[PDB]
Amino acid sequence: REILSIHVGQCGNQIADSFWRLALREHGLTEAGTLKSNMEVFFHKVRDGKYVPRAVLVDLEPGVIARIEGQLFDESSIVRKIPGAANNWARGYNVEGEKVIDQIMNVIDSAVEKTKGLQGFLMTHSIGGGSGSGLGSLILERLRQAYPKKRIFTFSVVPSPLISDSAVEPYNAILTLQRILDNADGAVLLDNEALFRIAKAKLNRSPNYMDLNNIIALIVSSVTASLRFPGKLNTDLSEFVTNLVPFPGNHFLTASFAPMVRTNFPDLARETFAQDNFTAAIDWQQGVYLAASALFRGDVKAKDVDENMATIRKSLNYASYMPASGGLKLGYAETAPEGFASSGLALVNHTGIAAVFERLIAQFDIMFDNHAYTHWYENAGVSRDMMAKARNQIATLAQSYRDAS
Amino acid sequence: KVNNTIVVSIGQAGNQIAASFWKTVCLEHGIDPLTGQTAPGVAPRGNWSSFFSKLGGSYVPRAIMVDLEPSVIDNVKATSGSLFNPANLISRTEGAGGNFAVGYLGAGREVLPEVMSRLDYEIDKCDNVGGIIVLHAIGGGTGSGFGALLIESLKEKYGEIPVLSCAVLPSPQVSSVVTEPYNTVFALNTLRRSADACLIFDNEALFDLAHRKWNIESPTVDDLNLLITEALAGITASMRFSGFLTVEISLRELLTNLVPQPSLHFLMCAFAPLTPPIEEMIKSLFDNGSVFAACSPMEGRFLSTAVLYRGIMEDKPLADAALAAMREKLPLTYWIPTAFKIGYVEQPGISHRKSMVLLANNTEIARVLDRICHNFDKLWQRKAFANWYLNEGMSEEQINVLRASAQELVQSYQ
Ligand SMILES: Nc1nc2c(ncn2[C@@H]2O[C@H](COP(=O)(O)CP(=O)(O)OP(=O)(O)O)[C@@H](O)[C@H]2O)c(=O)[nH]1
Ligand SMILES: Nc1nc2c(ncn2[C@@H]2O[C@H](COP(=O)(O)CP(=O)(O)OP(=O)(O)O)[C@@H](O)[C@H]2O)c(=O)[nH]1
Repeated sequence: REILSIHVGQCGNQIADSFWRLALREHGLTEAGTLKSNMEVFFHKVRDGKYVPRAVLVDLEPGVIARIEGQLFDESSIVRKIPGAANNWARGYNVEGEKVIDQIMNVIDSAVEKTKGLQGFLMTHSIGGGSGSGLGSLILERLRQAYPKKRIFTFSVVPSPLISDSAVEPYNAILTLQRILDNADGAVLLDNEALFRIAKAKLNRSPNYMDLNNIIALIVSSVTASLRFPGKLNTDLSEFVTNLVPFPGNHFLTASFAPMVRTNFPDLARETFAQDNFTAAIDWQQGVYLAASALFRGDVKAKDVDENMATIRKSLNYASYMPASGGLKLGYAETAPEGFASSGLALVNHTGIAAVFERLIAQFDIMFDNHAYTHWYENAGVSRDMMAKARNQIATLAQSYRDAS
Repeated sequence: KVNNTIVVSIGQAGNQIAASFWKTVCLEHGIDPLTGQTAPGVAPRGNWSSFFSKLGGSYVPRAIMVDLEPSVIDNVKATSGSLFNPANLISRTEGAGGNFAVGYLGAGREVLPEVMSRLDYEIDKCDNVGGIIVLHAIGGGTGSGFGALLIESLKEKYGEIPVLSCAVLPSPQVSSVVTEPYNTVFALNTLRRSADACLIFDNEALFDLAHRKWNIESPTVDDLNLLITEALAGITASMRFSGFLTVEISLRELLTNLVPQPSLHFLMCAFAPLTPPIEEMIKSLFDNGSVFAACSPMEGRFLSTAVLYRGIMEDKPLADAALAAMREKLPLTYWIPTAFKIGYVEQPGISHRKSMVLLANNTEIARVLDRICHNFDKLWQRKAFANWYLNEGMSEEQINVLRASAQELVQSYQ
């Protein structure tokens, strides 16, 4: 019952920013850690008012970590590394990754050596970067091989379909998703344009990344809500692995939070499992649900949760191997985020997230055949053969989803 | 600390563009350019250490100026004061005079050790250099010759360091030196061999961009270098500003995003808005004449474009959707589907509260060089002006190799 959070990259670090901005007052503390329901799973005991979130903000070209420290973290565990991230996965893996992995894993095993008992890791990053992609992949590699009995969860922002912020980001995405496969037993994928449209629906003016990462932060908070807010029908990360991962390598999740508030519970539950409310733009029409976890929290009523079966027997489409009334991991938590009397999270193992994967595949299917940006990898130590086999693994995973329909 | 970048300026156009560039960058930071000292009570705006140094102290630019004639260095000192370190400024007497070989084999060899000693001094004060911006005009003599020698010596000594060149091409409206084709091709060979990137300007495009689209009946060269300076400020703001919404882009980051192939490293630049100090602004960034090179890139083929917005961002989903819609009617390489790096900077420029800079890789730029090569077809079909090239130290077969390398570049693009 302890969480070590890993934050690599600018996107992952802003996700972490918003994540603790809401997690601190979700337990009644300010952003700086001052006191204004076992909340010690995320936080280490340092001072009676300062409950320190032990999360490593390791990131090449730090830049943003300065504005992170301006909300107080543990300054010893985090590092503002010498810059030079670029958007190269190999540059975060073996060029400058090899000169930071010893220090970051010394920090990590010092953080977990003082742990009474650990459940796993929740890493927030973006697969499309160069720091959060390559450094995250290296951390996954040397963290699975160090603690094979622990359960790494990755909250990765997949690059947007409509427009791109990096010109080599599908290379990075695929060659980090391969490491997420080979090194983690759980993954929640985030898509940016879905977050933009959700925040457009939620608010009345134009949002930005801070609102998107607030939504992502609500997602991550409700992921572990049943673990740190013990009510009835508790949920654990081991339970997430057991009942959301039907096959050994199929552990990529799409997440929706509701509402977007003294709302009527049927509306909250039917809008929680809404095809347009999920935070990753995945394939719903042709896709089906493998394993949906409904984690409701706050002013939730057990009969209300269990009687909202209209949205499951009407809107939710399941695979052939799951029972019609099954496919639900139900969870109750006594505490919901503020502004919500009762709120809900849908964590779905779904076929349509493979569509997410395949769009990166599509980009890789046009770049590798044209020798597009591969010299940036070859001169950095990552050859074309390992990129090809990483894409082969990712395509096999997407085909596993397509076969699991 | 942030990844560093030194801007070495060679030749007259390079030195004057450097003067204007550090002027506008300093006044973006809130630093007086004519003095080099920070404004009291005001902190530097953004990551100063990328392009500057607190020399004890003063926020001095990390700029090296070499020119084989005293006039340009003296004029830059007059227009800039104590902004640049005099140790960074190296001058000779006779000049190169449109002769590449003086800067390559001649006074260039004599001036090389002092320039490289100063460059080693500056890089030893760098935390992590991730780019060297060579501000020069390859049409000129000193610029071409010592830019070639300097980038060759960098790649001989260093080579982990990205090199972004910012070269001013000869104008197709008029030539300023008749040996501009010689100098341009001779420096272009070493740019393809040694420089990891090259940014291309052209005076005629900036003239038509600042004549009717700046409401000046006839701009000076100061407006030319000011437009180039707005371009460079927008480009380096990614290397210069960091924060939450803004994404930090190193020059190696901008290189890895903008240079797909090792020989495909020549970039066009454009600026918006084209108004004296949104969708119409989106298209203003992407007009056929908005690029800072006398050519039409919209019949070309954008390899990859760094679109760097800077300013207040009140339409982030709307502007992302506008960029996505604009991408549909632009010529993009199929083999780079992710050909957009949408860089954001919260802080705008000083001239505008809302600006964007296009920094694109386009095949069109090659045909630009092709016309210079066409001009090279005039000076060597009859063996003209090449007596001093041969006498200064170079050889005819070497020059044929250089021209073949330029043709190899142009054929590598297309
Ligand atoms: N949905 C969100 N996307 C974000 C957020 N922050 C960044 N991004 C986007 O994620 C995408 C890539 O993430 P990053 O480049 O920041 C990951 P990283 O820092 O490791 O890249 P480098 O430092 O350049 O190596 C890009 O589109 C960013 O604009 C965010 O808070 N939410
Ligand atoms: N945008 C700007 N372009 C300039 C400026 N000065 C010159 N140029 C352009 O540079 C081109 C000529 O290159 P230069 O002679 O200035 C370079 P260099 O001093 O190395 O030549 P030599 O003295 O013959 O050795 C010409 O097209 C000019 O229009 C300037 O201040 N700004």
